[PDB]
Amino acid sequence: TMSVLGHYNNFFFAAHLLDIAMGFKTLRTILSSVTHNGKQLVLTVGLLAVVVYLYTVVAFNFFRKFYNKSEDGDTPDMKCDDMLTCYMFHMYVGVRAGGGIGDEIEDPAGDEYEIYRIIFDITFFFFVIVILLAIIQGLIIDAFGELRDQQEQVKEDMETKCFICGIGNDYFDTVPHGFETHTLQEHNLANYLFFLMYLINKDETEHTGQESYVWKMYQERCWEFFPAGDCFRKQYEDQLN
Amino acid sequence: YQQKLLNYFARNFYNMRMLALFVAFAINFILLFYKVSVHYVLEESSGYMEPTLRILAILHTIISFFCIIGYYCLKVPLVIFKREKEVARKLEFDGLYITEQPSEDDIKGQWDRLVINTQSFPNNYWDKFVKRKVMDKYGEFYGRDRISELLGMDSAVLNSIDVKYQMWKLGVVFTDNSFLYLAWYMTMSVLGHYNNFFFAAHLLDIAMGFKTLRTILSSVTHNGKQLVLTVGLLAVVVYLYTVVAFNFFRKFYNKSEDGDTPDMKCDDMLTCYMFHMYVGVRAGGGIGDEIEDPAGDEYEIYRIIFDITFFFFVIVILLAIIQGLIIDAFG
Amino acid sequence: LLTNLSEHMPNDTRLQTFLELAESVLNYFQPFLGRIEIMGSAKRIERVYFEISESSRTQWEKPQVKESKRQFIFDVVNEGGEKEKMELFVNFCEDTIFEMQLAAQI
Ligand SMILES: [Ca+2]
Ligand SMILES: [Zn+2]
Repeated sequence: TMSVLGHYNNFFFAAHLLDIAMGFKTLRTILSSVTHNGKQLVLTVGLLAVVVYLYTVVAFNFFRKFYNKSEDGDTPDMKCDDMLTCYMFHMYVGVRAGGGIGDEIEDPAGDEYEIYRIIFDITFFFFVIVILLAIIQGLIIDAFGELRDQQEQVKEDMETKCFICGIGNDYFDTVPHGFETHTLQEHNLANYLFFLMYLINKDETEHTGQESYVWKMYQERCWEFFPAGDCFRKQYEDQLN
Repeated sequence: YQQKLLNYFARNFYNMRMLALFVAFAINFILLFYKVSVHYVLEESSGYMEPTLRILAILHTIISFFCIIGYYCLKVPLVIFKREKEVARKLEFDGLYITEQPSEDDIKGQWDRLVINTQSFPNNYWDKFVKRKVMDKYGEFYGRDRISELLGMDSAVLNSIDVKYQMWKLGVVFTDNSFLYLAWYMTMSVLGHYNNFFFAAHLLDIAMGFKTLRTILSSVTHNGKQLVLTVGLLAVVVYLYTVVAFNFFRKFYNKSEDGDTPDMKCDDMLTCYMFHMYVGVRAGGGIGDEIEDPAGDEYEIYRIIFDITFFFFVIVILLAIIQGLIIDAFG
Repeated sequence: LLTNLSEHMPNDTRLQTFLELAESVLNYFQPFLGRIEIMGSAKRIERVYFEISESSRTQWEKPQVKESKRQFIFDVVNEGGEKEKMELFVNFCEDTIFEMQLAAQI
C-alpha cells in the first residue's frame, strides 16, 4: 500500500525506512518494548491525565489572572479563560517544561495568593513531572531490560542445559569435551528430526522392534520414549560403573 | 419490603460503583465544557447541557447513597464477626479484661472493653456460650463476683436495641478504611451541589479500581519515613545555602525587570529562603540560572564554588535520591 | 554393526583392532549414521542407530529451516510448559519435515 501510494506523492517512501526495524533483532526488541507493558502504560497515562485535570480545575477556579501569556504585556491579551484552553495549556506546556507550569506563568510576587500558589506550583512539578514521567520512562526501560534478560537467559540455558534429557553441564563434563559431544552426537535435535522422517518414510512391515515401538507411541501421541532425566552414561554406567 | 430493598442493595454493589464512576466521568465532561466571561456552560446551540448536569448530579448523589447503604449491608458483618471472634477467643483462651489488663496504647482492646458488658455481645460469632466457659474457669479461680460484674450476664417498639452494643458497632464501623473512603465520597458528592466543581475529586475513584493504580498510589507511602527525612535534609541544606547567600552574596539577587525599575530584591531571611526553595530546587542547573552573572566581582571564585556545589549536591544527589526512593518502592 | 559392537563392548582389544582396520569406512559412514537414546521397551536406555539421507542433511541448512528452528527454540524454552515442551517439539518436527518436503521443490 505504501509503495503504491508513493507514486501519488513521492514522499510516502519515507515510511519504508521502518523496515530496518524488522531486520536487526535489537530494533525489534526496542519496538516490542513499548507494547510489552501495555495496560500499565495506558493506565499511567490516564492517571497523568486525571491529575493534570485536577490541577486545571484548581487553576481555573482560583488562579486565572496569572495565565497572561501575552507578548510582553500591553498587547491584545491572549489568556486561558475557558476549560478546554486551560486543559490543553497544561497538557501541552505544563508536562513538558523542566520545572512544571511555574516556568511559564507570571511570577506570583505580592499577591494575596502567594503561599497557595507556591504550594500549587511545587506540588504540580514534584508529583506529575517527577513521579509520573519517571514511572513511564522506567516502565518502558524495564520492559526493554526484561526482554534482553529473557533472551540472555534463553541463550544461557541452551549453552548450559541439555534441551532434551534435562541433566545439566556439571554431569557430562566429568570427561574431557563431555557436554559438547553429548549435544552434538548423543542427544541431538536434527538427529531426532531425521529419525522421525526415516520412520515416516519406511514401510510398516520393515520396522524393527524399537522402530515399531516408537512408531506405535508416536501414533498414539504418548511420549515416554523420550529420555526423562536418564542417559546412557547414567543407566549403562560405562563399564557397569 | 425494607428487607428486600436492603438485600437488593447488598446484592448489586459493584454495579452501583461502576455506575457512579461513569456518571462522574459524564459530569466531568460537562465540566470540561465550561467557560467564563459569570461561570456559564458554553453549549454548541444545545440548551440540554445544564439540565443534564443537574439530573446527573442528583442521580450521582442517589447512586452514591445506594453505594454506601449497600456496603453497610454487605461487608460490615464481616468486620463485626472478625472482631467478635478475635475478642471472644482472646478472652477465652488467654483472657485480657479479667487477668491481663491490656497495654497503655492498645486502642483496639480499650474500645473492645465496652462490648463485654453487653446483652448481645456474640451477635455474629454463632458461639453464644463462651460466657459460660469463661465464667466457669475464671470464677473458680478469680472469684465469681468479678466475672459476673465484668461479663454482666445477670409496631417494633424500642427494646433499648442494646445501645451500648450499637455504640460499639458504630465506633468499629467508623474505623474501617473502606467505610471512611465511602464517607468521603458522600461528603464530596454532597458538596458538589454547592459548587458544581467538587465532582472532579470523584475521578480519583479510578485509582481504587485497577491494581496498578493502587500500587502507584501506595508507592508514595511505602517508603514514608525515609522520604520525609530526605525532604528534611533537603530543607536544611537549602537553609545553609540561604544563610551563606544572605551573609555574603546579596547584591547578586536583583530579580528586577531589566535593570532600572523599582528594585525587587531578596533582603530578609524569609524571602531568600522561599526564593531558594521555590526557584532554586526546580531550575535545571541550580540557583545560577536566575542570579545575575558574577563577572568582574571580587567574589568570583567563591561564587562559582557556591553555585557548582549547590547544583551538584542538592539537585543531583537529593532529587535523584527522592526519585529513586519512589521508583524503587514501586518496583 | 561395528559402531554398535564398539559402543556396547567398551573393552575388547579384538574389537579395537577391527576399528583400527575399518576406521576409513567408519569415517566415510559417519555423516550418514545417527545416534539416539530412548526409553522404548523394557525400562532401560537403548540406542536407535539409523540412516540419514544426503537430501535431509542438505535441506536442514536452508535459511528458512534455520529461522524456524530459532523461533521454535526461543518460543519453547522461553515459556515452556514442560509437557507442551515435548508436544510442541514433536509439532515442530512435523512442521520442519513439511518444510523440507516443500524446499525439495527447488
Ligand atoms: Ca517385520
Ligand atoms: Zn542429554
